[PDB]
Amino acid sequence: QVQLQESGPGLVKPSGTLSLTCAVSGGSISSSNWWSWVRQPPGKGLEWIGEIYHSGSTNYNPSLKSRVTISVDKSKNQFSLKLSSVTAADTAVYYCARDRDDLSPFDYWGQGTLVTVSSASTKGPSVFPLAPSSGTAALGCLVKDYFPEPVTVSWNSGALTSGVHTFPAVLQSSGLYSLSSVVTVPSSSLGTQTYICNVNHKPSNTKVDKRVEP
Amino acid sequence: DIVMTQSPSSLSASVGDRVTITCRASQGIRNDLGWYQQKPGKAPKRLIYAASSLQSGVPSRFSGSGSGTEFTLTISSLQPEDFATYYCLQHNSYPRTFGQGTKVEIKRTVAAPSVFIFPPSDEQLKSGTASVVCLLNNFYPREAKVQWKVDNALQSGNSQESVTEQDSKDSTYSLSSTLTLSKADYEKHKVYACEVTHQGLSSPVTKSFNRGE
Amino acid sequence: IRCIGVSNRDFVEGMSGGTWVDVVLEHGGCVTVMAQDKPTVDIELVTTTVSNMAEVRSYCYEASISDMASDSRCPTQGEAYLDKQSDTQYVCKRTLVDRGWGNGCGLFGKGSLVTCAKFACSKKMTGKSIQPENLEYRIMLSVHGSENRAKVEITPNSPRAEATLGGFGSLGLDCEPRTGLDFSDLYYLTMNNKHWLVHKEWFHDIPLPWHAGADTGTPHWNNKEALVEFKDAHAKRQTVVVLGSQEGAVHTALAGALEAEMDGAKGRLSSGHLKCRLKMDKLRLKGVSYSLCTAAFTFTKIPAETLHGTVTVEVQYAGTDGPCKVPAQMAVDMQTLTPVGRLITANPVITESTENSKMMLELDPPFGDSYIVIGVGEKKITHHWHRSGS
Amino acid sequence: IRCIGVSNRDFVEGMSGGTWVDVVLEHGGCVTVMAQDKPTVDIELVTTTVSNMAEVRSYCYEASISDMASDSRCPTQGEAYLDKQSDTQYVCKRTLVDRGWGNGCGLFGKGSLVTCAKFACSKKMTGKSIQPENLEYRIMLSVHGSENRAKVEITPNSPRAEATLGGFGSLGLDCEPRTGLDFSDLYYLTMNNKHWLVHKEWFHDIPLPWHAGADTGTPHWNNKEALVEFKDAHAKRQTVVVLGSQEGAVHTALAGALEAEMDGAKGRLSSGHLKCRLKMDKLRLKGVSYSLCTAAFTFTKIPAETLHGTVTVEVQYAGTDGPCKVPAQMAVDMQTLTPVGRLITANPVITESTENSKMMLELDPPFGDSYIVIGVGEKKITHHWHRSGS
Repeated sequence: QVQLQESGPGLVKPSGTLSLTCAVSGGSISSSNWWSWVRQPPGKGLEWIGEIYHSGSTNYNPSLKSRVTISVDKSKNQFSLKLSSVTAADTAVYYCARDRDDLSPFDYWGQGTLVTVSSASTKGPSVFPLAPSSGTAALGCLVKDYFPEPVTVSWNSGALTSGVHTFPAVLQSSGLYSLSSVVTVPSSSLGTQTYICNVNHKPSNTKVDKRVEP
Repeated sequence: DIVMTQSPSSLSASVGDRVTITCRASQGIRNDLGWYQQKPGKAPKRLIYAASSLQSGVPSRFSGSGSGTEFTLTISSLQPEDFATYYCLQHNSYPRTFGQGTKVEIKRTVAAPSVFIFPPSDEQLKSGTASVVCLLNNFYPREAKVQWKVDNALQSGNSQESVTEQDSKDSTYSLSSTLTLSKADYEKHKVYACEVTHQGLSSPVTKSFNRGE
Repeated sequence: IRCIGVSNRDFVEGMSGGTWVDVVLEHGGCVTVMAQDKPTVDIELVTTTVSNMAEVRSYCYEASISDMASDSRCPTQGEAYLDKQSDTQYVCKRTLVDRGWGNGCGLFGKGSLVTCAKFACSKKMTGKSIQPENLEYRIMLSVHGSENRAKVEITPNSPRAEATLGGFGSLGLDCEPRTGLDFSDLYYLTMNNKHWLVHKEWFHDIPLPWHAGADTGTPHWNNKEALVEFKDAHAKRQTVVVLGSQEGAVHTALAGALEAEMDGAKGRLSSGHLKCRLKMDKLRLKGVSYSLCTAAFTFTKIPAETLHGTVTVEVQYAGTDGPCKVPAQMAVDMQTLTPVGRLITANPVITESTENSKMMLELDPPFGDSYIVIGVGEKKITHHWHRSGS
Repeated sequence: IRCIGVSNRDFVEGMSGGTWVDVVLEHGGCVTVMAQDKPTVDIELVTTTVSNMAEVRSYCYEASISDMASDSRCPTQGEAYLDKQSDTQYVCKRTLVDRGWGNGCGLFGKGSLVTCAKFACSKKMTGKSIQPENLEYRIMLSVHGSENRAKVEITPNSPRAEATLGGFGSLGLDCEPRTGLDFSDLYYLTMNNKHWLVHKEWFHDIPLPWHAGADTGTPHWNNKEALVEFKDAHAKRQTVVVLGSQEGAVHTALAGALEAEMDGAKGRLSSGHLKCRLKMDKLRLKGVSYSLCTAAFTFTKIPAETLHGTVTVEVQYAGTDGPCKVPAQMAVDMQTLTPVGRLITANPVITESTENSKMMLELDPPFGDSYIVIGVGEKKITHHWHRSGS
């Protein structure tokens, strides 16, 4: 049926304004459906932000109704969220969602985009190889010193999907995130197979393909 | 505003077990309650709708019951793919409100880690920092002890750990430990070791290297 | 050959060698017309049909509600208010409720309370208009036995039609489509693939939420309250709950209404009635007094009695001298062979020049004993027949 | 302090220094008991509840059908038959239909016709039994003003309960759970999360398809015909169509039945009635004729009139000589200060030894003008009050 994708800056100045857009495909946004914004601070639970019908009619969470505005653009088939006067309490993963037509709760969700609230600026990552060294072998990539989160990392343009572990990023004293992505392969294949990791950091618009060799 | 309280907060159960998650509402919601499954990294997916109604594309081992103020999500036969964190949502009264969520983990036969170790790359050394990486692959349970040893000097306060989320097929966890040193202090030493203690190990496993080899 | 099995069968006799005869055509019924020196004919009203029907009004009969909000005011503190009160996606209700120190007010009396809830219609029924421009009666004509069959279309805007019948010439129809059934006090209601003709006032009086016409985007539902009951008003809130689906209720309320069906986009009715004038001057027996059939017939079936006392027979003919005039009569005395009773299938004819052709005859026996006689001379067939009247 | 805002409030006066007083406890109502040399008390029937209810019978009110098959027989050729005729997943109907040469039979008469169709229930309602072993009345007791509040559980199998009230001692309850409401002629019916108490015979007479108890695998539906109508019998087939959902119909048929609600697995009723005997020998004013409060009070609110003519006041006290006996009365003449009217909240007491504590009093003013007086001597408070009776 329908697919939802969020987009917006992943970084917002304290007291600044968060702006996000949800692009709907596969179906019109003018169907008999309510469209919601939901959010989730990392490692915490879900909080319903707000709601709009294609007539423009809105319903906002009272805890934050004074700061949200939600709107619709039938022209581009999407809808938007403005959240003003942000604090660190607005740091969260944001989802756009749809209700079904029997008013039933969220029947479709977007991928979710992380938005951080910080006076720090964004920094692109550096990628380093984690080479294998003379049954099964292990290797990886070190994605170091970036901000804000996240980074995504695939292998061989997505074609190595198995035995892969991308660890959650840790925060360092530098206030920069570091992360490692890892994979186990046959040892026998080490010399007879090219292994590249594709590191993606959207706030910095960074894209790095790194070859991991013995 | 109606408060939704889930119990328990977290829960460890073996494959095949019967798992019961409870949800309570501060006011009457009738049966306008939904259950959602949130796998890590992904958006939550609707499991159930009007307190009872099993949704399409969802195995029949999930079931919902209750009304008024007391509700229950039962998963009849636990599965590895059921490792997740489950939410209840009331939509009887504006504003709709979620429960704190209930994390469901899995118990399995215990398995030992595959330990690996990675020296700094010369490429990274070029920029004045050295990251040594120890890796513990596919083990259970979560508890593990990684100690760093530079020339047999027990290291502390200069490393960081990270753990993967529970695998949804083999129910395992994986761990990364990163020792960070200034390039200078990295050259000042020669033997870099990583010692791993796990209940699945009959004795600590040490993986190590000597600089430039 | 048609009409024989039909329960609702009329028999209309002509007049002299007269031009016209009047008939009443009902649905699922048949009229057998007989005139002297005329081939017997069968008229049947097969299908009444209505195309291009315009949606007059829709009624919601199943809905759901969620996300209710309430506003309450203390005594002497005004009228309660919500933004959604005038929002067309919501259904609301104002009421009064007891207030005092116990629930936030500084004085003991009635307070204003409004409750609104999102409203969504699950299922609806639709009433469409019926204009005589799209009404169309289908009539089938079949010679009594044997392009000996025609189908004509009588409309209120063309109640006159002519139908040719091969070597029998042609028949003419002048019908009164006005006195058929009154469709200016009727709507075509559809509800979950069930279809009725209902009366306009009754349809307008239906106390369900409604909208006119089915426009795009979002239908604006009037009278949403009709599917939603408010209960148990507390100081700060009020419980809202949908009634059930009112489908079965409507169906019950339609127990004795004209039932219709759908076909593509076109409605098909079965409450048939049609006055008609049959013009029969251009109708003719195949105009040749043929030679009588010389060879011998045989019964392919034992002669059977129709619901109306008449008798159907079917014979196989062994001659190649076709086309030839079938010798068929009934007789009590097998010596004088005095013709008794008559033939519904008047002046039967073998038209095929190949042997072993089949022919059906419908005879109208007298009461008591009699003999069905078919053939000439020695090889002629006889069959004993009793008609006990009832 | 409770009961003040309650519309259904009774006032029961004690007798001498007598042991007992009889009360009638209704749902959403409250009883204020006053006895001389007793602290005034409040009794409230809060919730009637029923757990562990047993499914007696379920009725299907929405179904669907598909995959119909028919068998027809010629006249004199027996009874029509299908395998699925006795298959519990099917609903059938036998009838007669006109047959003749036109549709395969060699003789004109009634033929046997059976039509079966797969049957599936979409939605059902369930009637459960109510046994007094799982019935449970929840009663709340609250001292009139101030562990001064208790909640007790009266069951038909334990109609006697005692409740302690801190320094006020204890009260005793002997209720008649029999004369409460009759549940031997009642079922707990649930239908799409709506709940009623209905009469047994009415429930049994409900003409919908039914099964007893909700056993596993496949429920066997009796009387499927009730949700399915057969129409327009042709020679070889017959059209089957479901009625609508009979949900709204049932809801309409339940317009005036006792409405209940659900909570977890436990039913919660609101048709409360309970005769009770209040034992008050062990009940006591905090047994100390305290010193009168010396410091000065102030009104935290303007005194308000309850629905019952009485007046609630709330005062803040500025002394630390607590616990102390509150000086409170009403007077017409401010010279003699003759006590008029009375106190619902009898012998009020400041129990907190910290200044700026709050206290609610409920007074019962005389008609016409009067003065609410609270305090001692110079700093005592007065407040003008008129009681126009109605």
